[PDB]
Amino acid sequence: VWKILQEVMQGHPVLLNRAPTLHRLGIQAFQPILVEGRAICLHPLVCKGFNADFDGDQMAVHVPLSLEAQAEARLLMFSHMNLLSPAIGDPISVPTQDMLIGLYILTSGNRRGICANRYNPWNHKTYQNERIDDTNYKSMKEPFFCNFYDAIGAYRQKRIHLDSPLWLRWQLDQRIIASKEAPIEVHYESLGTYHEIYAHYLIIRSVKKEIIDIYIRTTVGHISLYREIEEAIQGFYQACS
Amino acid sequence: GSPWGFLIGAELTIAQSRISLVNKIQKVYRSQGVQIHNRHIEIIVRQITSKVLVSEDGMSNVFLPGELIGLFRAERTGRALEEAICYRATLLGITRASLNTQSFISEASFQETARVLAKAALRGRIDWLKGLKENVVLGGMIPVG
Amino acid sequence: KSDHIKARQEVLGTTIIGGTIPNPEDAPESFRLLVRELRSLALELNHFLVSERNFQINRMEA
Amino acid sequence: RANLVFHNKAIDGTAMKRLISRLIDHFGMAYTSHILDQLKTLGFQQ
Amino acid sequence: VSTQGWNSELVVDYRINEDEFHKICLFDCDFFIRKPPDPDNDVYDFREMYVTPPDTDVYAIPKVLAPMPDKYIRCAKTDYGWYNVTEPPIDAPRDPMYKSEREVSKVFLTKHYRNRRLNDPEFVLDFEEIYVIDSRTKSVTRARVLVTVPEGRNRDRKGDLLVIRDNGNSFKITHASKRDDPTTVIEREEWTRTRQDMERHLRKLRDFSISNWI
Amino acid sequence: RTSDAGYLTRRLVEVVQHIVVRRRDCGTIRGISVSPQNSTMPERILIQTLIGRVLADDIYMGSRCIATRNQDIGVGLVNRFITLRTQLISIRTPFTCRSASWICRLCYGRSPTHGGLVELGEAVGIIAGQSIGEPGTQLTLRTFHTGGVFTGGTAEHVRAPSNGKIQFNEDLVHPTRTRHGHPAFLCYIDLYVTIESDDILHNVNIPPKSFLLVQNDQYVESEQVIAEIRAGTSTLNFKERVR
Amino acid sequence: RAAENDDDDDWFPLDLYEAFEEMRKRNIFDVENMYTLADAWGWTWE
Amino acid sequence: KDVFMEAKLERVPFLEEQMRKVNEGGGVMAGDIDRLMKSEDNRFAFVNEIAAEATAYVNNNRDEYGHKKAIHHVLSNRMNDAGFARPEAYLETEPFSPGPTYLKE
Amino acid sequence: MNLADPDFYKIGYVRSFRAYGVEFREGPDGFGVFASKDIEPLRRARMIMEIPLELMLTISKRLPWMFFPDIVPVGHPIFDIINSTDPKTDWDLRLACLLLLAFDQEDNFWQLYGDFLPSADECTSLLLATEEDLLELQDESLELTMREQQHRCLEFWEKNWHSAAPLKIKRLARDPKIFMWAASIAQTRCINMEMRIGALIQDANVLVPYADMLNHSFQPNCFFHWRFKDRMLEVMINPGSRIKKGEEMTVNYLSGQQNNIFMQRFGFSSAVNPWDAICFSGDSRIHLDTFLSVFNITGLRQEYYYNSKSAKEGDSFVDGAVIAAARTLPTWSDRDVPIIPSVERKAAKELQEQCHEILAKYPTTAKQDQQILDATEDGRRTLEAAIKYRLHRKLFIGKVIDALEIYQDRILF
Repeated sequence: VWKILQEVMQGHPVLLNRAPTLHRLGIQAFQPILVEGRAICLHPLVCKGFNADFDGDQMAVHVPLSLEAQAEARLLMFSHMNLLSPAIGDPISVPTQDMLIGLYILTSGNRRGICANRYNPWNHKTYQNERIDDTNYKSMKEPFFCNFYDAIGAYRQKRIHLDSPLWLRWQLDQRIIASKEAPIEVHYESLGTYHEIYAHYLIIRSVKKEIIDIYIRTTVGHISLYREIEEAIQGFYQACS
Repeated sequence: GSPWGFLIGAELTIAQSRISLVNKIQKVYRSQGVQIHNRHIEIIVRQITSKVLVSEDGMSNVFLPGELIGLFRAERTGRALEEAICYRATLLGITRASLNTQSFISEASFQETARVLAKAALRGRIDWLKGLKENVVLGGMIPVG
Repeated sequence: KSDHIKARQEVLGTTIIGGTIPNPEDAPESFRLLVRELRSLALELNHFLVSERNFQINRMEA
Repeated sequence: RANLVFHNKAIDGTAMKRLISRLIDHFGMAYTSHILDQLKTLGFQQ
Repeated sequence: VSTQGWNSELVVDYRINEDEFHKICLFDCDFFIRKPPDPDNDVYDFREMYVTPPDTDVYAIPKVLAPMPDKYIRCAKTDYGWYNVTEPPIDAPRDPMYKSEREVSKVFLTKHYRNRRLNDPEFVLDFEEIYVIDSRTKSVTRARVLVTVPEGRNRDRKGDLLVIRDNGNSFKITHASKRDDPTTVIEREEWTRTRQDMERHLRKLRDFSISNWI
Repeated sequence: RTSDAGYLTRRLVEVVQHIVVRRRDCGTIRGISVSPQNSTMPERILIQTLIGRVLADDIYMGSRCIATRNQDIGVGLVNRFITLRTQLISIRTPFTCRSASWICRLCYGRSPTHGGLVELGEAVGIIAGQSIGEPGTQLTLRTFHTGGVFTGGTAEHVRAPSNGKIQFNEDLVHPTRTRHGHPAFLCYIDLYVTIESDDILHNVNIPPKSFLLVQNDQYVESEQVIAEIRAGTSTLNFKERVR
Repeated sequence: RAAENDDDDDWFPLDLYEAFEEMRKRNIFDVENMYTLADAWGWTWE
Repeated sequence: KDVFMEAKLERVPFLEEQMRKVNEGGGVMAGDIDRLMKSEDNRFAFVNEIAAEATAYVNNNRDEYGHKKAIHHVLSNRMNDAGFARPEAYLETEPFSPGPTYLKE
Repeated sequence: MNLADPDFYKIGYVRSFRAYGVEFREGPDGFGVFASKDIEPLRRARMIMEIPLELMLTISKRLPWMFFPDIVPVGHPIFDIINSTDPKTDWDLRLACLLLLAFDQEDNFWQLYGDFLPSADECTSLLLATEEDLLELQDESLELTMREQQHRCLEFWEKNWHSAAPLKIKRLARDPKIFMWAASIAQTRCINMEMRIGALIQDANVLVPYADMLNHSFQPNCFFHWRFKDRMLEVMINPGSRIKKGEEMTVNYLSGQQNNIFMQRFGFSSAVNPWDAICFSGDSRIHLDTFLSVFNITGLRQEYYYNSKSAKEGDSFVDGAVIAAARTLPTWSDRDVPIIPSVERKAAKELQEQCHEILAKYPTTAKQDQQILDATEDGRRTLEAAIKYRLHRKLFIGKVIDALEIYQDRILF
């Protein structure tokens, strides 16, 4: 029996309706699947569309029988072409409390100033100082990962934490929102090197060619979010041919 | 003159009422951090101010005085006829503007059912089934979407 | 899925077996009851279907 | 490689709403529905 | 139209061919310096200069705030830009999600060491003489570079790292061995700028006078 | 407060239920014209009024025309208006349609749900009633987090920058009695009360019609009110009478 | 009986101001729509 | 001449797992419906045309539908005439199932 | 038939251009669009060549001028040039100005796409020809029109590039032979369409990269469509039309108007020209329902068909010339239900023989004859093209005579 009631329901939409209907998005069509238990599982993003919490609430189901009615339900009341509210045209399905906290913690950055160093970095010392540059060379600095996936891989090994800063090479145009700004310190060797250090990125130009040395100071959280969005787009595009 | 003059006056009064009402409605929502586009306000406001009331001493033969014909209804015929049209204005409320509807079925299912049905039956009113509530009442298909 | 006396049976029939569900013609029994107790007060309520191609009145029976 | 902006700040509540609106206008309501599913999973994980 | 001053941008009613000049693109101006013939575009005869609003035919000599060379000097062209990344509105699908344009605001010109060649195996920049082309207020100024190297006047020019600083004002020359790391410079200003904010925030407490610890 | 909101939704929909987009351009030339350079509307209420609307008459810049008739106003087009200082923009609103029983696609504008011209046969009367009825309960939901404490008006106070010694000229101020019953000093001009905070000389800016509550050579603590800024009263709009 | 905020915002005077353009570009005195009332058919004929 | 030819064209790897979750979530149908509706002026007319075509499909070959969901059939037919393989009726299989029913989360 | 360079597909592909079953070639001609694989008959249409709006120029067709991919900046002193241009007469001038502007503004797409466009040595348009090359043409009305059209652009070159010429306006056309290249490109590759951008339906003259490469054939199999929502121009394969594995896919340039004096003006020359013929007069009249009956040509002038299911391959002598000269000739019909009088003295023979006398083997001027065809000399890309036009007009007249005498021979089976 269940093989039949797993076979006639695939492709037959059902209208879910919240009993205290308030707005237009209180009734929505969905593609049901058979779950084990006695409760209806609902997507969290559409919950604010239903204004539904989970302290105990009831949802009524309806089945469209007519072929025209099924076409209406599938092609007009699905929560992928009703993503905007009709009030002013603002998103109705946005990451709410828990997802919002996750994304905020992901994109929170490192510790900027005195919260990352106990003593001032002016501190003329630790130069490995002598008359020549032939001394101990540790220079822990920050990792110099090739690209995103190298950074994620190095994060998986627990080599670095989520908010530990790192340098990432950039092979694109300028994306990070900057402003009038100012380069803090641009070093210039006697030979053309154009060592520029901005607030959050470093540019090594020259006097001949190949201005490709763009390096970004970042953390693995921002890389993870950008990779998530980018691969979601490039996967939806190729999945849908 | 009289034909030009009150066409001008009624049009001015309706315009000023609309401008005042839109801002008065929107201020309450903007003072509480509520964002709604002006389309939804204006759609209701137009129905609030769209009908004139034929004032007294405007008998003629087409518009009996006391009638509540529409704004276009009056301003198109005033440009053609020459009697004492003599309407003034109505800023009908959200309740009264729905009782003076083109379909008696919709009004009868809103308020004052007995009075609406009695008046419609005595007059012999005809509903042409152009709205959405009347077609739902009869079980027929609504003419939307 | 409501008042129709003759249409619930036919959807049951065309849903046990399979066919294209036909749109109904007569009004649900709610409208019939409505016209019934508006008749008890000495009032009429008549439907009409004036044709767009012949102007012939097609008054429904209720 | 898409046409996106590399965020380097805190994406608070009002920034998420702005980002969804811009992704909707640039890609549509069919691409955004998949983004929201992915962001929901990534947000719940972290 | 010599290399005189002082603070007057005298206008010129004569159009001058720019195929023999130097096209120096800036934000709010466009300075012009004559280009004597040379195999690799490496001479700057200053003498006559003309500054115009961006892409405009109306010419005018700039403001000179320091003496300029009267000979042929082989120098290098630099820039000082920000790369504004403002995000424009989206009207139609596939509209760009970000913008980008350089905002060059200072064009330093560093003389070669005794005007050597570009490919000869003696290439050294002469960091003593550097000329600044501003954009906010059209004017050319000579830099005031400083040398902390103990060798002083007699030294090896094959590597003397030059440090520029806030808004193209400070200028120092240091031995190339003691070059600061990229992270140290960033961490330096972050530490200094956030220690003032913490002290400013804590100043309003009643116990600020009797305190310690930063 | 949820029953009254529900009742208002019933009446809002009742007025507009027959309003359906039945046709394209109805052939009207009267268009409501707005003036953005009056500097009256802030650039958040002005912007939300022009987006979606369709133009009624061409917009020029002398010789150059930047927006014609039957051209809806987008996002980037509004920025092209305030920046270029255009004084007259005429738009087609529901007020300008040639009918009261229905509406036009162009006399309505962009649909707020799918970013395009409103499609034929849309129950815009139903949408208008719901979208101005739902919010009605934020006038409740927004109150469904508090009780006894609400949002209203306040007053302005000036606190000491730090520990020190208030110094100023006591001659330019005129004795008074505060509404709390304390002696104070009205100042009708801009004073410069200085505080000798050991190494610092914090200058405090006192605008006129202020209520200096401190005397000369008086020691003050870090954060402590030393002067009211303007006026007083129960920090609200208009007067009542209570026993 | 009402808090007269008044706050005159977008009102207009009680005079004959703005004759040709009634309220911005709202209603120009036509004098071409309605001579035909007496010209297309008979009103000026008598 | 413009040096961005391949920096904007490098293939994003690791996409194989972000190709499947689209296919059981109904993402392919959702992203195909909008592309079919990308040229239609009035969506209601498009929906009515789809419904009428599905009704004709049910009438002509009755004894096949009940599983195939003829609306999915007509959608696949319309999407299959311009490339876009889109298997028949968007039918889903169970390649690895020595059992009758999945748990479905 | 070699494919184009890889850079051709890219640069535009990076800007959201998708081509599914085509591959542009590189061999010396108009680049050309030839397909791959087989499509088989379909129902409605197969979409191809997804071209966005951002890669266009699309000047409006009526006042005021608007450019939806905004090229002209605010206050730029080139909108005054366009706004001073005479409307409804020369749409190829302001379009040429837009094309010239989209060569020196920024890294615009047309700055890179210019290389693939034909150069001055290339191209066939007569606006780039010379005096004696225009004289090498068996036509005087066309000669007069093209001599005037080579002017009216010299005139609209000294009115806006005369020794004042702000450097923005200058450096775009330093001499009046690259402006001729832009004008010829605008004439050849402009298409007038309807563009629904938002709530605005407008008619506009537009330039479409990757779509002008679609060659011409009077028997077409491609539609031009404008997707209203996402603002994209698309080519569409005709319903119920089989497509081979590399054959030509063509979209017609002009239909319902021809005469080979305006098509030739817009590039190359006519080959079959199914809508052109020479006025005969000189005789009384020929029959109507026999010219289309011997070849089984379908009537209804606006739509003429051959009905390939005619006979056991009766002939291989149908062309555009036959379908054109089957409706531009005396063609008496009378009551349309006559006895079909087989009076060869009047209804046949001498009358068309009179046409044979009217077309007395090029009797007008006969400046040259059979010797001209295949002179075997290719040069300048505009010479040998006027010669080609002469060849094709002579071929059309000869094949019309041949078809007429075949018809007059076969009236009895």
